[PDB]
Amino acid sequence: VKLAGNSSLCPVSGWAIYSKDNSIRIGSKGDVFVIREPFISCSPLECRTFFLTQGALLNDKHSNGTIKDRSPYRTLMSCPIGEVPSPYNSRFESVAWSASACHDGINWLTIGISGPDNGAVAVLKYNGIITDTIKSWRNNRLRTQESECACVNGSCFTVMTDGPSDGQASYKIFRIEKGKIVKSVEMNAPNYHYEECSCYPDSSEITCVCRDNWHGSNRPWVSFNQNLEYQIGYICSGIFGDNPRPNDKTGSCGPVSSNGANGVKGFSFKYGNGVWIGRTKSISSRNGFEMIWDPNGWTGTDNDFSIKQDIVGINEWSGYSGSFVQHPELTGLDCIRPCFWVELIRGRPKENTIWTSGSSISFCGVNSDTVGWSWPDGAELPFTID
Amino acid sequence: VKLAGNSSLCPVSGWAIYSKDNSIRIGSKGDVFVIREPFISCSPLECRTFFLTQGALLNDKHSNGTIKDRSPYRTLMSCPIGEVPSPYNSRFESVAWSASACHDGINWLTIGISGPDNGAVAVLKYNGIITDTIKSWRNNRLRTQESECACVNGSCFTVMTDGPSDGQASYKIFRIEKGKIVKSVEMNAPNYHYEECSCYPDSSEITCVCRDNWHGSNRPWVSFNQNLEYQIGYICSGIFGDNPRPNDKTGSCGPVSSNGANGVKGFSFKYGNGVWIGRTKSISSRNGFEMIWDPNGWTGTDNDFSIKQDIVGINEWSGYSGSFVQHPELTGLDCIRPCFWVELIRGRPKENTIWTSGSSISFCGVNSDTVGWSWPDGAELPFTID
Amino acid sequence: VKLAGNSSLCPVSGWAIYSKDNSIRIGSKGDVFVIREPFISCSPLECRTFFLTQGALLNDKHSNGTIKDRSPYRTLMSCPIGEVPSPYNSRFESVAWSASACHDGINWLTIGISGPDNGAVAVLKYNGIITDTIKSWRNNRLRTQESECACVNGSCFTVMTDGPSDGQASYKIFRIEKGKIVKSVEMNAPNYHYEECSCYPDSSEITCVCRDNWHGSNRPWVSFNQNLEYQIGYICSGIFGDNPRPNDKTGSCGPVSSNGANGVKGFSFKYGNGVWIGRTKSISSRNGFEMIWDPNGWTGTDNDFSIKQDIVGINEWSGYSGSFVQHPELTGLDCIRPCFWVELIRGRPKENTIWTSGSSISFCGVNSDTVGWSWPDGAELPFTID
Amino acid sequence: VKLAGNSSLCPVSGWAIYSKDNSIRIGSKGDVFVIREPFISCSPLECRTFFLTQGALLNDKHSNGTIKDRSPYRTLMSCPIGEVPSPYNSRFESVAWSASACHDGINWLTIGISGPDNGAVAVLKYNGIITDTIKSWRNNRLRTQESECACVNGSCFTVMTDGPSDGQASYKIFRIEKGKIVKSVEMNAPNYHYEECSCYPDSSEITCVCRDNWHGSNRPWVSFNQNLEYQIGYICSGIFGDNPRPNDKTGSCGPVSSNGANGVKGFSFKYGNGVWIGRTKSISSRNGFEMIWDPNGWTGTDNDFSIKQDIVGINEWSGYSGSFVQHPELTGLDCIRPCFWVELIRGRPKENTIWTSGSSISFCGVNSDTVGWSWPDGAELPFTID
Ligand SMILES: CC(=O)N[C@H]1[C@H]([C@H](O)[C@H](O)CO)OC(C(=O)O)=C[C@@H]1NC(=N)N
Ligand SMILES: CC(=O)N[C@H]1[C@H]([C@H](O)[C@H](O)CO)OC(C(=O)O)=C[C@@H]1NC(=N)N
Ligand SMILES: CC(=O)N[C@H]1[C@H]([C@H](O)[C@H](O)CO)OC(C(=O)O)=C[C@@H]1NC(=N)N
Ligand SMILES: CC(=O)N[C@H]1[C@H]([C@H](O)[C@H](O)CO)OC(C(=O)O)=C[C@@H]1NC(=N)N
Ligand SMILES: *[C@@H]1O[C@H](CO)[C@@H](O)[C@H](O)[C@H]1NC(C)=O
Ligand SMILES: *[C@@H]1O[C@H](CO)[C@@H](O)[C@H](O)[C@H]1NC(C)=O
Ligand SMILES: *[C@@H]1O[C@H](CO)[C@@H](O)[C@H](O)[C@H]1NC(C)=O
Ligand SMILES: *[C@@H]1O[C@H](CO)[C@@H](O)[C@H](O)[C@H]1NC(C)=O
Ligand SMILES: *[C@@H]1O[C@H](CO)[C@@H](O)[C@H](O)[C@H]1NC(C)=O
Ligand SMILES: *[C@@H]1O[C@H](CO)[C@@H](O)[C@H](O)[C@H]1NC(C)=O
Ligand SMILES: *[C@@H]1O[C@H](CO)[C@@H](O)[C@H](O)[C@H]1NC(C)=O
Ligand SMILES: *[C@@H]1O[C@H](CO)[C@@H](O)[C@H](O)[C@H]1NC(C)=O
Ligand SMILES: *[C@H]1O[C@H](CO)[C@@H](O)[C@H](O)[C@H]1NC(C)=O
Ligand SMILES: *[C@H]1O[C@H](CO)[C@@H](O)[C@H](O)[C@H]1NC(C)=O
Ligand SMILES: *[C@H]1O[C@H](CO)[C@@H](O)[C@H](O)[C@H]1NC(C)=O
Ligand SMILES: *[C@H]1O[C@H](CO)[C@@H](O)[C@H](O)[C@H]1NC(C)=O
Ligand SMILES: [Ca+2]
Ligand SMILES: [Ca+2]
Ligand SMILES: [Ca+2]
Ligand SMILES: [Ca+2]
Repeated sequence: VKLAGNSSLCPVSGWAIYSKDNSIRIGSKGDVFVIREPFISCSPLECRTFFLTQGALLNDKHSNGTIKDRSPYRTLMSCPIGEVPSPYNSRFESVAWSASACHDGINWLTIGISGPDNGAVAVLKYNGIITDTIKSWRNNRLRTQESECACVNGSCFTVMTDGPSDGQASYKIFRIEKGKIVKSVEMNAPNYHYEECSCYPDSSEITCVCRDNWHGSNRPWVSFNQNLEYQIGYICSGIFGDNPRPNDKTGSCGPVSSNGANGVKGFSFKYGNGVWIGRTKSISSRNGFEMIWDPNGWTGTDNDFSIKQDIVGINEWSGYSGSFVQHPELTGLDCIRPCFWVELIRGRPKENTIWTSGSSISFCGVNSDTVGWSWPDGAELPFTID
Repeated sequence: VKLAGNSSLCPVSGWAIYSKDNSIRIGSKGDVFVIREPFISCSPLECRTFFLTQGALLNDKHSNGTIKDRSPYRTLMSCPIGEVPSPYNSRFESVAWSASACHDGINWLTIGISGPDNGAVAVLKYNGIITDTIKSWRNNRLRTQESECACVNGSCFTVMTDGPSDGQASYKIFRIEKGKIVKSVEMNAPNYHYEECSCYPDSSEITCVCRDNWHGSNRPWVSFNQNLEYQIGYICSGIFGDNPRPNDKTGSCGPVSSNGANGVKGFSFKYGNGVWIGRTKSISSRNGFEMIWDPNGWTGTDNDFSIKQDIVGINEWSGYSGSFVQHPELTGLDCIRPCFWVELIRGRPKENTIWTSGSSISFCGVNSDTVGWSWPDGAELPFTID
Repeated sequence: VKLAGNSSLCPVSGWAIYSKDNSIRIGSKGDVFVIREPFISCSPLECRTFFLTQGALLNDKHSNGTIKDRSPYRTLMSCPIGEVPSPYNSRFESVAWSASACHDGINWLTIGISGPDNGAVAVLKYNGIITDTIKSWRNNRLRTQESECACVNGSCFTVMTDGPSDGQASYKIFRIEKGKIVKSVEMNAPNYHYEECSCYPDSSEITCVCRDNWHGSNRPWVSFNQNLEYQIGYICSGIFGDNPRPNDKTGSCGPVSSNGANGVKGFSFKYGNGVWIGRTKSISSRNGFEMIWDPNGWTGTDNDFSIKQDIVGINEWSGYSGSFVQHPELTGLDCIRPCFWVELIRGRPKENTIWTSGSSISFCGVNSDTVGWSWPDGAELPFTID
Repeated sequence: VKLAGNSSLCPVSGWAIYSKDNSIRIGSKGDVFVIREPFISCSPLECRTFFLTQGALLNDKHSNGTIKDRSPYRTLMSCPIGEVPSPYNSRFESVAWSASACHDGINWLTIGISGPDNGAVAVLKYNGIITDTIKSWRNNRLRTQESECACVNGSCFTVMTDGPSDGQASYKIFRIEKGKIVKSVEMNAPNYHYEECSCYPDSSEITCVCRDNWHGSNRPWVSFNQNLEYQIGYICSGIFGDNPRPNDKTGSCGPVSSNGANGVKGFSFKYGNGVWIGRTKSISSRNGFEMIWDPNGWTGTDNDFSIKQDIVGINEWSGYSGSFVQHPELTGLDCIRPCFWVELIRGRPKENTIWTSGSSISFCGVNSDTVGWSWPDGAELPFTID
């Protein structure tokens, strides 16, 4: 049966640890894929870990130069949550160097972008069967969420970006039914920059928190209903969400130009005028991670918060993060549960190796007692292959 | 429920990438079978990758001399599409150095040919249970499709060849029900040569595009109905389909003797008087791959085409190719979807190794935007074992 | 359907061997997790082996320093009984350095304790979904059974400990329904010490046999009904159950202070005034294992027994042991079958390696002919990595 | 539904190849169990390969001294037919150095014998749950079929042996229902020797062809009905079935004392007064294998045959062989199909290695065209570990 998506988000006071795979530690001897850009998505029965492979195993010579973002060898694959991405336990999804996946209640939807940087094609699959296609319309690295898409009342929604990563680009919202695109709208967003959106369903509508790689150290957001009537803006909080970023001063409801160039994929959960910000602890590199509750952060511009929860220590490597949700028809709850994952990147450019990969931790939002701690990657680099 | 097979082929303007396994790259460290002659076939539930193993793993000493075509150690096995052929994730099918497989809607049919070159026996299995047998009738390397068989209204059809590979041989069409041969007809084809046919269902009838190893650089074809009433001929197009071949001149509706000796397994889709030819880019070796749409290529002899789509680059290794189809009762579409796979051969005779193996890419025919690119094997030879 | 848990324990005269995984022997070359604290639990369909990983494989550098009890890399995972804990065949359960699991008849309940030693959090999952949480209330290493919990008429029960391991601590019994804590009671037990309880259902009530790490070489027990009305005491037998321990003299119904400090996790089955004691053969280290039937051992203090069955030889390594049960709705029997497992620890501190791990054997209680023997670990240390 | 077992054996003129695993060749690099005594058994859904592990992998140090027959580390495990016995794809069955397994139509029955040579215990499991037990009654290596048991109308039947292997021993037939022994009869067989019986169902009755290790180069047989009313005798054929054996002279209906000491496990199918003998090609060692049809071999004593089919070449290693059957409710046929497997032993005592193991081939009896050939093991010894 289709996921309704009409209920609100569950009240959350803390984040309980859900999964840890230990990919790089196990990959030291085991047959584990060299991956990056992992994300979690749930069906009514199970939650799966999606990831973009480099078509190579850890501690093997083919992992050479895997800092490279896009190649013909990259494939989207999935394994059960908390397990290592192995050739022996992973399910093939698509050929992709950029990806998105979600379950509507009946079947899996996957989106796999492959091809040249000037003509990339998104291949849409519903239950493993190709159902539609989208070509790059700006001929400049067609790219998508790198996290799960959002589904409401039988439709699934995604955001795609085409154009430069250091200037004004083109941003489109898609409405997809049974793997077929039924509607799409280009966003009227001058001076905005949307990339790698973390989108979640809330009260029959979708909220995406994205990455401004152009000139924003705070995060851009986009909200829309099923007809794709959207709103745009930035998170106003003085507690900035991207990386790199400045120190916490007064925030802006437009793009914070200071330390605005570059970025990292992230997420945030809106609760009225308040926001749950997940961010790196460091302001200059991808190190550490923390959940922060700013009761006025979504619309207000000050740098105040009432809750901080440690996830990864200041001196430990982190990386990508993203939102996922668990629906009522999975949990039995009457609200939509917010969860998140964190990618822990190891290797290049920061470490003296020939390779780049990442493992994953995940947390779910509860309304009971929790604790801050550091759950780092734990691998001892360099490897035999280095 | 049985596959009907009464509908036409879906209109196709381009080919979207469906799967890539990265077998040789992963096999560098992982436990991956040394294979050749892979093919894809689909049930109403899933698509599987079939392959002929050499009974040995990559980067192991037992892969020595695996350029050899036929041995007692070769077995037909299958794994899910896009996954690596591993001993830990593959299903055993038959003991075979030549194979064919297809799903009638209810159960899998596999055909496995093993035995001596002068008395080979095809073992037919329906749902894993031996249901029939065929002995070599010319005592000269009984061989079959190396791709999937075609099924229409509860029957499945195959083509087998017995005799020389550089002269006139014997060619038989088989009709199989629930694993048992109910009818067979020898083809009256003097001056023709049929080997390794790629067969597909279309409007309650079967079209096979095969390999003329004798004296044909263009491809032979055979069409038949359920009663095995057949027609024979060659693809008339001036864009020649086999490898090795000449340059593109005026074609013939008989065998093109020029560069006619030897060959490679291939496929083609008939659309009225038009043909979708898949072929190597090189004319002298198994390198590159491209899809070409000749609107008049099936019956006309000129060398004109209106669409060319790149699949594998001119300098990159390719190999075998074959057709597969997805039926309406799998896709939900009202037509039969044409797809294809490409084997990418690495090692002997062209490379300085002790072994020979191949990985696989696959594409499905869509009527929306697509792109040409190169999706090569990607392995760095020689291996530690060499 | 829910497990009733109203029937008695089956009469047992001997213990038949149920499973042996050979983890360390296979882990010498294979990809097997470095584990400790394994336990078995059964659903109405299957029995599974639960275990706490160190997030590393055997014979790999990441197994360095795995004598360490608690880390952020430890995860609770399960595989089918008798199989090796491998990344390729194991199911992820929780992030935990202390664990408990049980099936109520409908779904799995897992309890995973992770976090700092002064703020640890137990994460409760029902069918893989977080359903509740418990924080450390003494801020001193919140710890649980390391064996399966007990379930009766739709509820599941566990025991947790918080405080010192060489003095008076705090002990709580929990009643859990569908993953949610519905009732909890702190035990009024001055001069008692409860740790790592082996709990089993018997006649709609629960009996736990635990570990007194403080000052007891005999084992403490706690019995309770569904409303958590409990009784406390020690096993009176002169045949002492813990390790280290003294020689067999007259026992006490209170804690036997002699050789009382430290300990090991164990189990015992009450049959009226009689007890089935499972214990190490050695009195100073974790070596050997034996089942002993003392017809008066539960309430009487003498050192007499009528049955002794050998399990592991005196010179062979053992370790943890625990109870598990098989219910009527699994076996078809009209009573609850008692079974047990034994962890066989190899490596540090007793062996010259960089690592510590354990394999597992298991036995079930039958009322027919059996035999004593030694089923040791069988691995030849040190390993290549040492 | 229960297997009826009332129908006759299918008429067989030849043997088509069913499976080949290539265990030792793949085990050279892959993680494959060191095994011996493999056998095949089928349920109404699938056929499985059962095998006795040594609790160690090939090309690992723990495979040292695996020529040893009985240890505490040996376990009975099963994997799907034609697949390699791997820790990642195998199901655990029992702890055993002697085994038997069969499916009654509803659930699997396994028999696992472990323990000391003077007190061994057979542990009976039905659907993975211990249901009964048998102790050694002669205190001299209690041993069983090493092949599948036979099932008729809801009961399953086995043969066990206790006593010396070079003199008169004790032989018992068991009738088992739902894992419980309901009847057993000791065979009145003075001057006979029964070991490692291959038993099959035929017309509501069971025929076992066994091994005379004492003084018989021809094979002993035992037939019985469901009430265990038995007949005993030897295969009269002048074509002797065991190994070692003499040359083919006139046979005896009693034990052929000439070259009678020692032996190997085998099988034979009775068809009236005729017999399908499977045997090694060599008369002094375990080399080669062949199927021979003697139309008068069961009751007549001459050395004539009308069909010989090659299976393994004279210079290639063989080993154990055994019968298996496929029932009507699996095949859809109205008769019981006879099949067989062959173990191909490699290593000690005949080869310069530290280990001993075996791979497996299997054939099923068809009434259509077949071929003789050699399907050897194919591994190149010694291994890196030697
Ligand atoms: C499609 C693509 O190449 N996306 C890039 C991403 C991107 O370049 C930035 O957002 C700027 O546009 O950068 C990063 C990154 O780690 O910052 C990795 C992503 N790699 C992959 N998704 N494979
Ligand atoms: C049955 C058999 O040996 N088929 C051969 C095939 C064949 O020799 C040619 O078509 C000429 O007859 O050649 C090739 C080839 O790569 O050209 C591989 C096939 N190998 C395997 N299918 N194993
Ligand atoms: C939670 C925790 O650290 N438990 C410890 C346990 C414990 O220290 C003693 O019972 C004393 O309190 O000791 C041992 C032990 O081998 O004795 C291992 C356990 N390790 C793990 N369960 N990981
Ligand atoms: C139970 C047992 O040890 N059975 C032995 C078997 C036996 O010794 C002979 O039949 C003589 O009694 O010999 C052989 C053999 O290869 O000849 C292997 C078997 N090994 C195993 N089944 N593990
Ligand atoms: C969710 O959908 C159901 C079924 O349509 C309906 O009962 C309910 O109103 C929706 N939830 C909310 C919170 O409106
Ligand atoms: C990686 O690639 C670089 C250059 O492409 C080369 O110099 C180096 O040797 C490679 N390293 C390995 C381990 O293959
Ligand atoms: C396919 O078979 C169905 C059922 O027999 C029938 O409705 C239809 O006519 C067939 N399709 C075509 C295109 O004729
Ligand atoms: C492969 O075989 C050839 C001859 O058969 C031999 O000379 C060579 O050493 C072998 N190579 C390996 C790696 O086993
Ligand atoms: C077990 O529960 C069933 C169903 O409620 C009941 O028949 C029975 O009384 C209980 N068993 C015992 C031993 O009381
Ligand atoms: C283990 O760690 C110690 C110190 O932490 C170090 O000296 C040693 O080299 C390590 N051993 C291995 C095999 O990594
Ligand atoms: C097999 O059993 C069925 C059902 O009892 C019966 O029809 C038949 O007589 C039996 N088969 C034979 C060959 O007697
Ligand atoms: C095997 O064992 C023997 C003696 O038990 C020993 O001499 C030899 O070194 C061992 N070999 C290996 C490879 O472990
Ligand atoms: C979509 O589903 C049903 C039927 O189309 C409709 O009643 C429901 O309100 C719609 N979902 C929404 C509005 O989210
Ligand atoms: C075969 O199936 C049915 C019943 O035999 C028949 O009606 C149908 O037309 C046949 N299939 C064809 C002609 O493709
Ligand atoms: C709990 O289950 C049912 C319904 O609540 C009740 O009848 C039964 O007696 C209770 N279980 C017990 C007392 O163990
Ligand atoms: C056993 O099964 C049924 C019911 O007990 C009986 O009718 C049948 O004849 C028996 N099976 C035999 C005789 O093989
Ligand atoms: Ca930015
Ligand atoms: Ca040719
Ligand atoms: Ca103690
Ligand atoms: Ca003999």
